[PDB]
Amino acid sequence: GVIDTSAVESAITDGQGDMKAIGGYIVGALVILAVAGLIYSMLRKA
Amino acid sequence: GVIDTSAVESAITDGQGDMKAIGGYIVGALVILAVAGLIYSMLRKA
Amino acid sequence: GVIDTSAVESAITDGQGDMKAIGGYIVGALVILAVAGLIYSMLRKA
Amino acid sequence: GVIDTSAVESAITDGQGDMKAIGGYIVGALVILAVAGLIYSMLRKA
Amino acid sequence: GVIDTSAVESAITDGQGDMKAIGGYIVGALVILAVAGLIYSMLRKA
Amino acid sequence: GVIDTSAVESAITDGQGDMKAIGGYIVGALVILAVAGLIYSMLRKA
Amino acid sequence: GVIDTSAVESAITDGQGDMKAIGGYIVGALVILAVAGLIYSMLRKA
Amino acid sequence: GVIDTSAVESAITDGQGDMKAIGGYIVGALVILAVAGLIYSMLRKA
Amino acid sequence: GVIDTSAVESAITDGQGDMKAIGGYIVGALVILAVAGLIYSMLRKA
Amino acid sequence: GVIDTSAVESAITDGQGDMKAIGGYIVGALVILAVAGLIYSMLRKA
Amino acid sequence: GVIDTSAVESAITDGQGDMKAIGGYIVGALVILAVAGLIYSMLRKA
Amino acid sequence: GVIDTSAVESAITDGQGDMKAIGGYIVGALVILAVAGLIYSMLRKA
Amino acid sequence: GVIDTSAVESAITDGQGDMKAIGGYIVGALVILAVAGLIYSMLRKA
Amino acid sequence: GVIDTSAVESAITDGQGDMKAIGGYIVGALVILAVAGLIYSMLRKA
Repeated sequence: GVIDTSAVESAITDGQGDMKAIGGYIVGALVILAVAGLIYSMLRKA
Repeated sequence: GVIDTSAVESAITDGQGDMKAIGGYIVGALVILAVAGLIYSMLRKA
Repeated sequence: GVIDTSAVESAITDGQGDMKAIGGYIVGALVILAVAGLIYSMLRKA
Repeated sequence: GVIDTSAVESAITDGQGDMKAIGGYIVGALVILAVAGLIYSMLRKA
Repeated sequence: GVIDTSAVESAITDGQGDMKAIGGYIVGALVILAVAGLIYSMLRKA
Repeated sequence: GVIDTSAVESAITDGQGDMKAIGGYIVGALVILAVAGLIYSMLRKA
Repeated sequence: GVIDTSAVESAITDGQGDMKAIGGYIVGALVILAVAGLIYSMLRKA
Repeated sequence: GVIDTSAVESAITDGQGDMKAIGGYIVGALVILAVAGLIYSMLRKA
Repeated sequence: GVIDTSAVESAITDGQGDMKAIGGYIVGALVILAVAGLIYSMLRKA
Repeated sequence: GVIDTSAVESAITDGQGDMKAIGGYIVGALVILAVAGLIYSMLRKA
Repeated sequence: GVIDTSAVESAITDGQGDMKAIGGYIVGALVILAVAGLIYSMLRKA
Repeated sequence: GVIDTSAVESAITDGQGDMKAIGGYIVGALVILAVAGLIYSMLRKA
Repeated sequence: GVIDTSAVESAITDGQGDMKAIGGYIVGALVILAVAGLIYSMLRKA
Repeated sequence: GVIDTSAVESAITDGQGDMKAIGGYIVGALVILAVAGLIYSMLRKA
């Protein structure tokens, strides 16, 4: 479970890499909320 | 208990693999709580 | 005590297998405590 | 100490389960403190 | 030392069971310290 | 060292309990620092 | 049972070496669980 | 199994050293997650 | 080496008890480091 | 693996010290983000 | 290595106590950074 | 191997004491990383 | 097999001492893994 | 070899007692390593 097992594990990390990239949406959620708050503050100042 | 025993043990790990995958819900519980806290912080900032 | 004795020993292990499966509750006790601690940490963060 | 002993151990865990449920108050103590801190922060912001 | 000896050994374990129950105070010492640390963290957050 | 030994150990824990209660001052140090920081923030806001 | 017996024992260890290599999956189970816990902690931090 | 056996064991550790170096990706996973969290926090602050 | 030997062993444990009490300084080293870290965190918060 | 092995390990840490120094860029990423946020706040105030 | 050994160990801790006191500079580094940030915030407010 | 053998073993521990002192660099690695993280946090706060 | 036999046994232990010194690499494997884990934790903290 | 032999054996154990006391340094090696690890953890926390 080291030879073809290592290749299968590498293929699963590359394929399971889609879920980590998608989860990046939740992390960018705080940045989107901060940008929306900054836009609301700029609109209130204007 | 090594010949057909090894095949039975492999079949049980593959079938018992459903419980380990389901338990992944408890592990993703911390990530869901962190995402909810980040969303609440973004809503409070907005 | 090898012929019918081996069959009686196999029947006792299969019947006494219920106590080993039940003891699995104590082992899953640490996992349940870890899940409860993770849920409490997520609630505190939220 | 396996037959009626197992039933006595199961009855003691079910009865001793009251102390584990009560201890849940100490774990919910951190969540209550976090909720009180959030309420104090909201009152200060208001 | 098997007949009345077994009854004397059982009586000594039941009587010596008080020391094992009392020692439970030292084990609950870690839980009390964790509860005190959680209460101090909640007070600091408040 | 179980009979009068247990009573001596219980007396030492009750007497050595003064050091654990005194150490509570270091734990309440974080709460005192948080209260001082909150008072300084309130004075700066005023 | 030393001449052809030694060759038969060597052939059995080489053939029975498949079961030891397969058992390596259970040992790599702890490493996989540690990697999953590290990934969950990184996702919670993000 | 000490003469040419030691050379074969040394060659296997040098060749099996590729799997330990590759596993370094999982260890650097926590550092990558911490860097992503720091970048997200910096973007939210900006 | 059981009569006066037991009294000599008891006297050596009572006299060698000074080294175990002194070693308590190394154990209290972790508590002192934790108290210093808590004081530094409180000073940074203030 | 202690004589020339220690010199080889020291040479690898000195050479592998380039990767730790380079990783310092990710740590200085938070400071750069804080400086950019402070510059943006100063520009908004002006 | 218990008699004069204990005195030598006590002398080394008292002499090696200079390095622990000096390391206190790194711990007071966070307090100095917090004081500098508070002074910069007060200057910006003025 | 007890007379001159003990003196040779003592000389080897004193000479091999250089490797234990050098290994102290890896242990001080965690303290250096913590100091760098504290300096980065202080710079971000400033 | 005691005269020249003892000299041959001493020569074999001195020559076979290379394999024990080389095996020291496997023992230092745990220390290298602990150092790598400490470096990864320091990088994650930074 | 029982009369003056017993006195010679007692004198050899008292004289050979120096090697057992010196070996106490290797046993105290684990305690010294644990104290160094605790000091490093306290420095990292500070």
